[PDB]
Amino acid sequence: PPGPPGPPGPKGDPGPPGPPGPPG
Amino acid sequence: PPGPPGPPGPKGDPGPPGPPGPPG
Amino acid sequence: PPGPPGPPGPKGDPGPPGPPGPPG
Repeated sequence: PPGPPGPPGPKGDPGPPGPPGPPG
Repeated sequence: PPGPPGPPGPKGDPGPPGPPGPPG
Repeated sequence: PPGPPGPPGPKGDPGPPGPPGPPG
């Protein structure tokens, strides 16, 4: 029989920078 | 006999966008 | 003989939240 599925892959990168702060 | 575990899975998605920046 | 290697593992988890955006 084929072996078990391998381990979970590496977690993704940190997400994009957030939006600019609100306008004064 | 059973085969060995498969390779590591693919890489994950980028994380969520970050928070809005500080007020000016 | 031992069977074929298993499939690739699950896709990795999403990364963490990104950093704060620029000052408003």
